Amino acid sequence: TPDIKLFGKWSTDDVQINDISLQDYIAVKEKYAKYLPHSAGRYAAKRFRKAQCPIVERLTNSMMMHGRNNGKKLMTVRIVKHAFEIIHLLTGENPLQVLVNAIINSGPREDSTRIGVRRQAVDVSPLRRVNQAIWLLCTGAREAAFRNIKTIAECLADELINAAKGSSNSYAIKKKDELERVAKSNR
Amino acid sequence: RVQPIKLARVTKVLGRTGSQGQCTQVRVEFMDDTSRSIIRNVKGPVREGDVLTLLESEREARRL
Amino acid sequence: PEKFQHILRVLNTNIDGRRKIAFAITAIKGVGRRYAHVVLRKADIDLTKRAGELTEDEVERVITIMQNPRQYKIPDWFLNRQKDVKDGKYSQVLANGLDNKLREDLERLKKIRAHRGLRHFWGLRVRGQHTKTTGRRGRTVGVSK
Amino acid sequence: RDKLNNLVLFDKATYDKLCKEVPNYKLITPAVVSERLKIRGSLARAALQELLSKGLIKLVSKHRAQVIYTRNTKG
RNA sequence: AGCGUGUGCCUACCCUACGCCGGCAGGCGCGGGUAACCCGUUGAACCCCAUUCGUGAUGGGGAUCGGGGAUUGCAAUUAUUCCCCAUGAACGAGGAAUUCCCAGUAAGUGCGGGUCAUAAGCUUGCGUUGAUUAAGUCCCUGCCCUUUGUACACACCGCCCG
RNA sequence: AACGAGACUCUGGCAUGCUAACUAGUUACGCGACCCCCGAGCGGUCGGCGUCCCCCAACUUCUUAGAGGGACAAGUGGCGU
Repeated sequence: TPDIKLFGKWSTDDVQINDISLQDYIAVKEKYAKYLPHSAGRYAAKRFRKAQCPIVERLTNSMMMHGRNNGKKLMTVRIVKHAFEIIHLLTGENPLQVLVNAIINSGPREDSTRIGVRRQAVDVSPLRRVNQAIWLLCTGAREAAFRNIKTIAECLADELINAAKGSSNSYAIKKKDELERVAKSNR
Repeated sequence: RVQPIKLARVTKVLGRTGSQGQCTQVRVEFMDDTSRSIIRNVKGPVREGDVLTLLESEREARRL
Repeated sequence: PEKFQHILRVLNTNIDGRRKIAFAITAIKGVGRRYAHVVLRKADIDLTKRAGELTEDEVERVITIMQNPRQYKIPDWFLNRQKDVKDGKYSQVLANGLDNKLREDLERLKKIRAHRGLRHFWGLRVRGQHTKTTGRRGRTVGVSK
Repeated sequence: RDKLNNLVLFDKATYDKLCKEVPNYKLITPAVVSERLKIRGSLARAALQELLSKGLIKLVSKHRAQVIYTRNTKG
């Protein structure tokens, strides 16, 4: 009985992580299943402690950002809640699979460091791949809503659905495919 | 013309490099033939036993 | 719908018949958000309808209430002309009448050459403000000789 | 620089389309109705409440900032 | 919520419950407090739930300016401060440059103290909501120690040649 | 051998252990009073709600603030002329 927790409405057991480099850094299932994407936990206190935070709470933290929105976490939990309800109507699929596949597609795997207009290509670590993916798809949702009748709950659903299939209509896929093109010229 | 993706496992961290200390320098051991090893430079935070994705296996780099 | 007329002319000014009735009539000078709500409340009009949905006798009921507030029991403390200096009356002044009422006030101050009338004439700030660093509308001047 | 020109009341060419399009959409919301029919958000809010009392659509969720509706329990 | 203040010792003023009159600012009456005792269970703001608007310089923004009413004071015009109806600017995330910051922190949000007859867009304290990124380097600007060179000691913002 | 550093002083986080409170509270009842029947069951002994009110009841968990306690790189595994 208490070993299965449905996050209000959505099951975790049927979720799959299909890139073996990220299985250690995308926290889902087992001890990482909770009822709500809100805790008061001290995740900032040591270097790798960040990797133990549930991925739906990391999306919720990164969304309360742009100046006029600092500290407003209760508003930001309902944006994620209403985005997952729209994703289930459009796809028919589990919303946690759509989020996991959007993160696996959006993180860049080569990039070029700066040395003097002059750059050199380098590898990207799995913790920086998951950090980059969240920031890109939050930015994509935030830029589209700024002068449209579309709510941010509808724009965050559109951005996650397009990223989970790699369509290049999303902001995150265009920016990933720009970073890897520039680095390929700096070998 | 084209070449495939390779996966490799971190076996040691060697130090930090670049003008501002920005890149870690690291030793990696491949996922197919476990007898092979090379050295690489990595942009983010890295820990022993991480798995990297390499877009080319044949390039190798020393101190930038 | 009825495909009824969606632009209308009320007091020598044009109203868009497309906004909510309480925000359409504020296109008249002398009629703000606060006064427009109270006029429609005395006129017995439902605030939910668009301004093109009023009948011909409903607009004449609103116009005849705007021009005579004190006979429909709109209070004295609501009005934009109080004890008018030359004849002692209380009223609301609207449209091109508000332009002339300000035009008479600035000339009345200038004719006796009081300090207000001179500041309005020289084009300077009339109320208590400083003038060293704000309100600049000329051109940058160079130090060279 | 550009302008939209959204309608404040229906006409039969768009009102018959409102009643014909009901089965096509998995997600029904005031904003998607607004941009697709060229309708203001306050007319889109009013039109979706009529279809609910006619029994033609299902309410999925309601909150101050977001309503959600869907197709009538098949497809 | 938390930190505080309160009848001024020459010097003449304090913090306020409750009832009544007024749309409001405000007015009259009558009680408590020299304070873990009275204002006071200090019913704070953002936040939370429901409604209306619909991508329009718009119900965003509120500068500028007309008319009327209270309160301080010996005196308010070059508008002390406060209240009401009206008027409705620039501004659609900012060129070359450049500041501060590593956890209950940054940022958001309101409340006390000082100055005070009248009065914070300042400053000095308090609580409340609460992240992203780092766990490193000497590249840029600087500091400490040692070896080294010098025509400097007014000490490189030095000295000096045709 | 001397000063600076550090120690030192104030402050934050822990004590159901101590001292003890009508200018601070809790629990409980001799009980007393208003309201509801929603409750095994009645309009009740018994239930629910209280900054409604006495105690010449018991007490110190929550508030105040005095004395002491506690943390040392002390324990276990690596690395170090």
